[PDB]
Amino acid sequence: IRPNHTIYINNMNDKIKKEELKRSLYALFSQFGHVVDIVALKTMKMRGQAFVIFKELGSSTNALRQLQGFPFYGKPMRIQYAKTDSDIISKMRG
Amino acid sequence: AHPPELKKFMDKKLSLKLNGGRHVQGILRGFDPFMNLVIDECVEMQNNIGMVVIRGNSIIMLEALERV
Amino acid sequence: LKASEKLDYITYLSIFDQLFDIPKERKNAEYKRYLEMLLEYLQDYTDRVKPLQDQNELFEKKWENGTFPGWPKETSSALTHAGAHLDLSAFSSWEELASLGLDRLKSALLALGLKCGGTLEERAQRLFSTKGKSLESLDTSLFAKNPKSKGTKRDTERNKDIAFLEAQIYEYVEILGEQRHLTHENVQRKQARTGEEREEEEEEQISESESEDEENIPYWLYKLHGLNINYNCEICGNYTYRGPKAFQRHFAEWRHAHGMRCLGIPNTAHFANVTQ
Amino acid sequence: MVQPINLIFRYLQNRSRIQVWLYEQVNMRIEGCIIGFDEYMNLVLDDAEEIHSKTKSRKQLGRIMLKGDNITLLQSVSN
Amino acid sequence: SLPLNPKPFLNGLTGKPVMVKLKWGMEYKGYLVSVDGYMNMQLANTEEYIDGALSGHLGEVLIRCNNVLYIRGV
Amino acid sequence: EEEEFNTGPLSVLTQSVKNNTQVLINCRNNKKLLGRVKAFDRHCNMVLENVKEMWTEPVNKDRYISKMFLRGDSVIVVLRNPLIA
Amino acid sequence: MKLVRFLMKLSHETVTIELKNGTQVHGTITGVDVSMNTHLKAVKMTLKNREPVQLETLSIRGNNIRYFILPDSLPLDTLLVD
Amino acid sequence: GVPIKVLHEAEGHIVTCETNTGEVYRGKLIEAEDNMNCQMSNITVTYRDGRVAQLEQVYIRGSKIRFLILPDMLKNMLKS
Amino acid sequence: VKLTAELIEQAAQYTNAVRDRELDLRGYKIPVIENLGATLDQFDAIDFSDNEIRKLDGFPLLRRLKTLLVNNNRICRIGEGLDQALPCLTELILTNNSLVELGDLDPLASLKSLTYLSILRNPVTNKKHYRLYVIYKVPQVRVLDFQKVKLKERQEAEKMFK
Amino acid sequence: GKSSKMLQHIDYRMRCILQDGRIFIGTFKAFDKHMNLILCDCDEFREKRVLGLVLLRGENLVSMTVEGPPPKD
RNA sequence: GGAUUUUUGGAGCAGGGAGCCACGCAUCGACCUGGUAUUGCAGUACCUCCAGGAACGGUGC
Repeated sequence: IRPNHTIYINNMNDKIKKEELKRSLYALFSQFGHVVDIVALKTMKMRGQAFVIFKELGSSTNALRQLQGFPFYGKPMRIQYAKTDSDIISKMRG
Repeated sequence: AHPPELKKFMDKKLSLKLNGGRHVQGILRGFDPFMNLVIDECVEMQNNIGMVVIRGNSIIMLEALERV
Repeated sequence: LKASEKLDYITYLSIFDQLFDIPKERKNAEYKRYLEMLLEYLQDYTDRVKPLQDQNELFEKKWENGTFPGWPKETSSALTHAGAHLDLSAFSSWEELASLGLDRLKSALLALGLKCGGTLEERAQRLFSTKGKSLESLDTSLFAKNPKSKGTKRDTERNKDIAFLEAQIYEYVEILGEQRHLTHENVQRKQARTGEEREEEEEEQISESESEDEENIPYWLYKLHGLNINYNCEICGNYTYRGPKAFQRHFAEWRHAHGMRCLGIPNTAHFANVTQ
Repeated sequence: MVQPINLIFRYLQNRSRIQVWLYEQVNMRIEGCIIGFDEYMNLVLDDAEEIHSKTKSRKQLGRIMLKGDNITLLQSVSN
Repeated sequence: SLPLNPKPFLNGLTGKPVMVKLKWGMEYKGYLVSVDGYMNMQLANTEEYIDGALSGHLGEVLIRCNNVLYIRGV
Repeated sequence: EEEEFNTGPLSVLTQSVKNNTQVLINCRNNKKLLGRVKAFDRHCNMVLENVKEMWTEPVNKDRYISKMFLRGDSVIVVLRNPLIA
Repeated sequence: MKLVRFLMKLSHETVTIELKNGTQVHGTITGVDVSMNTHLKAVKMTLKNREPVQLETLSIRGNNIRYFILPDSLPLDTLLVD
Repeated sequence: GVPIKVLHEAEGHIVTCETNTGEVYRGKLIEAEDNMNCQMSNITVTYRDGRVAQLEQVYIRGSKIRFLILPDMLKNMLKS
Repeated sequence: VKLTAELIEQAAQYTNAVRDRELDLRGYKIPVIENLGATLDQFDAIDFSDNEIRKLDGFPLLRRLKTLLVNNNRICRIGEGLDQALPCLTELILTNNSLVELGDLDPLASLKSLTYLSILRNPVTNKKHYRLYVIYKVPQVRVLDFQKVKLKERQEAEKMFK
Repeated sequence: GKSSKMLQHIDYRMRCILQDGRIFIGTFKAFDKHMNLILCDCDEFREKRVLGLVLLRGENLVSMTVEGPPPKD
């Protein structure tokens, strides 16, 4: 899994309401660069997860290394580079 | 006898504010000069009502849930 | 060298943004607008510009012979707007005088003159109250013991701003008597003009206003010529040509001959009519 | 693209039972089988019903011509 | 039926007992004398049912078109 | 057009003008206007004479209006009757 | 026939007009146009549940009119001729 | 109509729109039709209770608009 | 690189990921917060990350401003009249700044709508009782440093400091 | 005949009453068939609010009176 | 030149009572305590379940 503009986060406390989760995610991750968008759903499949998309790639890498296992709403988050490119990135590139 | 400029919104998911404080969501399948709409996979805000006709008369506002 | 009297300090100073054309930098004050509003206030049309000015002249008269009842809403509002206008005009036309000094002078005259006897005294009716009560009083004694009564408290507490504005209109109009007269004159003149006269006069006011403060293709042709018409050459990159004269010029060209000769079809004039 | 009028023409042909949302009245909706309709969206409904969303009560109407003025929305029902 | 439109339906119902609901919830039962292009309506021997209950017996009546919610034969 | 005024539902108004008969007009304002039709039009604008306006406020109320013009949109219902008689 | 034409003849009459929103207007007609837009002078206008206000001029969008109360004197039979 | 021409002039500018129901939409006017139908983008909406929201894309029917506020950049059609 | 009217007018303006109108003032090396009048109170969020601001002060009356992202600056003091210029301030992100004393965080008690507060990576964080101090002095905060303010902490902060 | 009844008041400050009962006061600069109005330097009263350059739809207009004379500018 | 975006109208109507404080009925929504399930790579009406709390908010009469 090569470096990516989007990071995949899992192991998140799924009791936080969706709009609050996204707003704290935005706040926390703004320290490394502009976050273009955040995709997070509460379906059974997707609960406890989120995709955070950054304009700059260096920002994504810095975020990944610095916030690995950061306690968020009580649990240590696990971060990884996303498997695919985010739709928004693909549209912004071409 | 103008058309509403809605081709941009064709086959997109939309959020429709209707009179009476009523709100529904669905995919735009077509329209006419009166702004009467065909909305597919429509949902009353939630219960699924399928493909429906909305009379343009009672359309307050629409909002795209997609990027156009 | 010598074009604009204004100093670099105030290089973007413009009077026309302070004075309208009808005011002529303090020569006149434009009261037509207020004549309009006034018509709207009296709910009729029996009032002419000149009769309106005749009304303004009132400003004891403005107090004891009021155009309208001084407790009328429309009237008090109008009077407010007008007062404000006259004051701003005053200080606008006399920049050099200390505005604050004048303001304070008037304010102190307002406070100090009234308190003892309403400053307005009659040998018959006694002492009049300005704006709030609109009543006279036998002696100064009953006048003083009336300035604490619930009535006068109410009125002085509700109609204060209006009374004060009325007063300002009064004193500022007094200070501008010469301008008031000057304008009334202007009105009568313009009024007694003809068409051509009034027009030329307006021309003059205009010139004074906007004067330096210190003086020193076609389709019908491309269709006729045969151009901008869709056409294509096949041998050249399936290229498009917009005219038949132009395509007839393609027959002698660098690239067209390069396609021929490099294709193995030698140049010049036998192959001219080529397409495919 | 599906045109709204055509959808109706479809409803007509299908004899699907139809539920109509009325204008500025939420507590009552109307139901029936579209037999025909006109340029003003005026509808001829068969075996029609007033549906009280509040009272869960139905009023039986039979042959109805509903003016289109009232139409907010047109939906189909399995019943 | 093979397409039965508004206009013919109403024309078939002329000469007949009808009831008209108005948008405002009043109801008017009577013999439909006539209708016009704008769907204004003329009843004879009209009766008024408000809250579904007989209120007033009114006679000959014009109803302005914009008031009409629906018409029923009855 | 006259034919449609003559035989259509508006014949109620056409008949009232011709016979100078009374009609009660139920009105949008929740008021009722009782009187004679001097003139009318497509929209049901009317010029009315000897109008008794009646309403309620419970308290009933009424008032006499000799001459008046009614904009026809306010019309709910127009009633002809053995009223004039 | 077209009764707005009749109203257009009533310049310089004084009338009372009742509005759709309940407001009551008493003034002198300066002009009625084809849309029944009505213009007046010397107007005493009483919005429902206020004391009157007087306006030198008032202009009403035609559709907002409920009805005009006309002068008792008005010679209707004259005005109805075209 | 003269006002309509001035509306089309505001296309590409930030405008405010109040509906018949009093919701207040502020953002960029993309397209304005002859009948006052309005396409806008990157909206801030202020409801009757006072609360705000954010929308990317909207389209409001002309009839159901009470009014619009346009820039003052336009004010400078003085012929009429 | 003064924060100027001209600067604000050419600044990226957009609808952010949480659906709010945000102004981008990142990486300009701004030292002092000033001239915000020119934004015309049109933003829900203002991003001042990666700048050199020393004090969170100098704001005009901004009624719509609800989110302030102030990451990687040099904030060492908070102005005293903040609620008077920012009445609905609901979220304040101060990560990686220079607040050193618990008492320097006192001015945040006056922000009545403040609900989301982040002061991580500030020296003040390592002060004894830093969390309880914030909870008692700024009770309107519901989420502090991305952790829920809980009842037990409120009570514990009521004992100490009572 | 004249069509002037609106054109007269053009450029003037005008008090316009809306169907909900609001009061819009601005400089009357333009109108049309529907009575859609163009109001410069417009404020709303009910609570005064500065609006600025306003286009009001005629559907929602009830009435207008003269509020003050034209500003000279 | 009265049939969906303007001018022939979807309008009309309903709130005081009790001692500054508090409030009938119906529908929907987050929502707040506990506890509990789920470790899943996406582009979203909404989103685990179990028990308790609503001097919560919006709409209609």
